[PDB]
Amino acid sequence: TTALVCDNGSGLVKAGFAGDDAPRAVFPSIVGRPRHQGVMVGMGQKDSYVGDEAQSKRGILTLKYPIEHGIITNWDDMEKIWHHTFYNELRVAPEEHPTLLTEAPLNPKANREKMTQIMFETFNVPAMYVAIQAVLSLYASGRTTGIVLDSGDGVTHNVPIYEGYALPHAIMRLDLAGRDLTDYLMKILTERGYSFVTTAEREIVRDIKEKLCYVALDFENEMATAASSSSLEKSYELPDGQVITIGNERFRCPETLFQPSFIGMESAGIHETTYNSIMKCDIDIRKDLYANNVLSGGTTMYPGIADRMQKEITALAPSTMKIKIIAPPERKYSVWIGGSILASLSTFQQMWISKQEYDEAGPSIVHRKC
Amino acid sequence: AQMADFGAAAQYLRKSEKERLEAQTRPFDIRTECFVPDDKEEYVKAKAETENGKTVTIKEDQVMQQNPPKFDKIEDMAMLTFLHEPAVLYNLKERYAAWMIYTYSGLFCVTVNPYKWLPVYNAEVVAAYRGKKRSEAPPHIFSISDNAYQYMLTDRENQSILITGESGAGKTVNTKRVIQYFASIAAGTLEDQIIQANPALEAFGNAKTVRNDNSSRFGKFIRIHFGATGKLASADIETYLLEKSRVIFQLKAERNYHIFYQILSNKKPELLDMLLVTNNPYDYAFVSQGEVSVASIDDSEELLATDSAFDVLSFTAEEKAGVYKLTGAIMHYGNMKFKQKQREEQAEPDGTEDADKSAYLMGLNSADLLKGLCHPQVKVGNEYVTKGQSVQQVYYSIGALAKSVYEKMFNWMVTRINATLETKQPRQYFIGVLDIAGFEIFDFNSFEQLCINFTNEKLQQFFNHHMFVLEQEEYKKEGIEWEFIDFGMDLQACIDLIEKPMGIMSILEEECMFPKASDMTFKAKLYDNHLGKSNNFQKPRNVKGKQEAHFSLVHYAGTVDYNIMGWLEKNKDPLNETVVGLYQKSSLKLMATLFSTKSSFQTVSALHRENLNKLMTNLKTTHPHFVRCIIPNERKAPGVMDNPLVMHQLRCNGVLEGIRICRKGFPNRILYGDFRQRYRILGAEKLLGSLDIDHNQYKFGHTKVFFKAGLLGLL
Ligand SMILES: Nc1ncnc2c1ncn2[C@@H]1O[C@H](COP(=O)(O)OP(=O)(O)O)[C@@H](O)[C@H]1O
Repeated sequence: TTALVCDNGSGLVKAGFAGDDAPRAVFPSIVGRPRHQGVMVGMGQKDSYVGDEAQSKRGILTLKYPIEHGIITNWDDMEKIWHHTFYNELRVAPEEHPTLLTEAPLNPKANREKMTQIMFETFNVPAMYVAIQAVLSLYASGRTTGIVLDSGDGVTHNVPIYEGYALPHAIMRLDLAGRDLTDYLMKILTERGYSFVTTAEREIVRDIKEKLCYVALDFENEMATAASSSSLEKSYELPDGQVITIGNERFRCPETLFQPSFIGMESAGIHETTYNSIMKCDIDIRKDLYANNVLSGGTTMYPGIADRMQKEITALAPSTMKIKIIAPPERKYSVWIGGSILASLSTFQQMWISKQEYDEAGPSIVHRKC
Repeated sequence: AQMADFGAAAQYLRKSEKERLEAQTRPFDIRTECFVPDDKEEYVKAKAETENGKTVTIKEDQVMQQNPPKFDKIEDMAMLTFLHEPAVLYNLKERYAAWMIYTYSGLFCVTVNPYKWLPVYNAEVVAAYRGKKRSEAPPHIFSISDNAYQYMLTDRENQSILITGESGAGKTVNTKRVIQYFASIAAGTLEDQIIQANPALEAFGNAKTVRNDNSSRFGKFIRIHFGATGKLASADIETYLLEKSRVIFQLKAERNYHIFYQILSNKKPELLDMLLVTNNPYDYAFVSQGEVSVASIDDSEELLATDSAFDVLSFTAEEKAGVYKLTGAIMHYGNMKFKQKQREEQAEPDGTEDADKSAYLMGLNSADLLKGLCHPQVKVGNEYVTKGQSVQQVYYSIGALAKSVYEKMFNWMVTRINATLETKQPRQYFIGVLDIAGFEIFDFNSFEQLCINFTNEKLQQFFNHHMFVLEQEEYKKEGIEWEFIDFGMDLQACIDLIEKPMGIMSILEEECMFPKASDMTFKAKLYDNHLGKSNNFQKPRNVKGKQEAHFSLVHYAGTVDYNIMGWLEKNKDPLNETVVGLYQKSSLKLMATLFSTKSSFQTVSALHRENLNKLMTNLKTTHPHFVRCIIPNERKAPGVMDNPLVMHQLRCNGVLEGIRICRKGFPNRILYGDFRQRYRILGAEKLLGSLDIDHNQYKFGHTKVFFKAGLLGLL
């Protein structure tokens, strides 16, 4: 019997079978409901659309995300998304498949406990497990020593690992990710005449961000070059014609990652949190943590983020250490790839939380033991 | 009388009543005639004080008694009273001296290569086995064949003839003669047809092993089908698990499949001018890892034979250049070179010459091939995404691609042979002749030896369970109320740690997946999971002066010492689906044929286990008959056999395993008349109710008395 890997994420649900090379079902984690009246009798109105079916009827729906910052805040919506994933996208029966869920570190225990209870009660899975996204990213990167910068859509975090031992006192978690960059782009576009207020228009802004934004190597002289010429201007076409052109917003949007004081945050950039997480570890392993900076997640996909990260950390770290930024072209699915690798291992089939153990212990087993 | 109708074969099947009756009456003492071990003959006859030309004194619980002269030349060794290894060895040797090359051992039909022409097949005079059961006619392979035929027509079951495959010669003639007997009884001929297609399967599936010069590295299952009522129909061959990891890597003192050196022998300049290949085998990394030439076979005449066998088949001019070009492309794969990108970890090609030649042969685009090897695509959801590949991963992909191309071409060749041998009306049943490589105990064992020994463990468990069933039926028929644990599974199922999902192969696959794994981590995991917990897994007794082994398994044919150095590199088989998509659209028609048919986890061990399950499932739906050919000596001298060689073969064949099995029940089974007559010297219950011997060493039922091994040796 095969196992299911269901890397949740706050902006994209990636599911599939343990052993495959890639997730089979990738769809936006969204639950939309019709706002408007409805007058055509006999249309066959549905209560609410999930996944990318709510992305195609985006005009008349109000889109909601049941995962805000890595924490599930609407549990019936999460149940709807899980049911969709299991039956309409994967087309399986969860009673016959162990499921490997995934999660970010340093978030409430009630999250894992409710995950376990929901699974074992309303899906009757034979077994389950809740891993950490960073360890799976390391599995997928093909190494056992490195500090992974996993930045998704709800949370950015660093987890330094050496020879297979996690250093939990150095795990740093930061609460700006793709969604906050989308909001900052939506707010920074109004200074050019374009106004996006609806959640559908938020998805449009997300696509603009994914298609045109990039990270500037040196921000100030790049800003000056943008101000001098118009060679950084590019045109995008909204889905009604009505093209728009953006200039320096292209690199002002992702710069929020390295200068989080743009959106009124007090924290440090991602480069400085990476360097601090390295400098929180023992002095004998940071030489190898420096040369294995593994990037993963969607928000780490901006063109030129590896060069800028390397330049920053090299300006921070001493002048002898070899700073290497590992940026695979498929780093958007590293968490899922590593999860399938982990769920395929023979030595792991002893780590599942079997339904019998749940019946014996209660929902509090998921973190007390596993 | 009942034997004089075999003509000139009578002297080679059964000795006359005169010579037998005068050989069953030799004066031999009970307690002063035994066997003692040795070093060069490994076992000798002796009279503790013992003498056979030299004197030796050994412990008084290591001498085994010779069988009495009443069991001197018995043709069914399950009927001896003292079942031990020297007894069986010397019974074989004694029957081979006074020329009688065939002997039964319980269920097997042991054959000895005579190296001397004997009229034991000569005319229909010796083909007069038509109906004579196993219990009546002399011990011939014709008895096995004719009983398979009779069973096929009486029970309407498919049958199988599992024959020895590890032996050098004597096996091919045995298969030829079984097929010939089947053609003769139920009579461009089928035998000549199956022999015509042989040089191609040789050139593509035969490799020079260290303990051979022409070794079949696959399992050939020749099935000859029979009509509704028993008329011979067409025959198709079905090939099973192929050692495809040989196309890449060869141990020292070995070669890969012959076709490479045959083509490369520069006997036909047209090929070496069309393949864009030179004539020096040391130029290509896939063919020259071991040795490039042997003096036991010339390559030019084998190449002519292969080309003429291709011409005999329906092969057209393009479907031969296709095969030759594919082999040349597999040759050019091995010497492609990739380098780490400057300051990065991505692989990029340095030198496109071999890429140019391989892409021009396979009918592809060189730039597209390179881009697909370096930057494979993957389907994530509904979109596509590129992927990163280090130099090691690119080399793994090239190796896996070469192996897949070679095995698909081999299967296509087998399909075309099956096609040119296919002509008849619908047919019901068949007789399969399974030929597969046997157990292997070398001085240096590796992954391939582990795979072959796993296959043979499966086959021997099959035979042991079959004998369990037959013994159960023969005990129930005679009403002998005696039940015992299953012979087959409850004895060898413990040595199948290899397959159970925590054993050797499962751990090997897990180590293939895990990051930064090596040989030392694999050894550590093996020891952590198996050392001390299972009694079959053991740490070897490494002696200073022999090859270094890492673990030892207790097989059915002894204990084998394996060396795990390099298993992770050989067990990986990651297929690149982008290059497969390039293959499916190649300009060369044969490549498109091969790859006409909502991946990075492929391993050699998993595919081997799947093919083994398939083969065992095919076999289990049949009724098996076993044949065991034996090489008596290495210098081809007829009549005399070397005892260490024959004993090694007799351990690996499974004969001594079956003897150990039969030595646990009641092997000595005698009728009531013969025992009431010969041992009347003072019905049978009363006569046996007077001796002091015992009570449980015998069992009575329905005109048959049973004896444990060693009670008819006291009498
Ligand atoms: N090419 C790209 N350039 C910049 N950002 C991208 C790109 N592709 C995706 N993203 C961002 O990545 C986010 C999705 O990342 P993902 O790893 O799926 O996070 P999660 O797992 O939490 O859903 C989206 O919000 C999107 O804005």
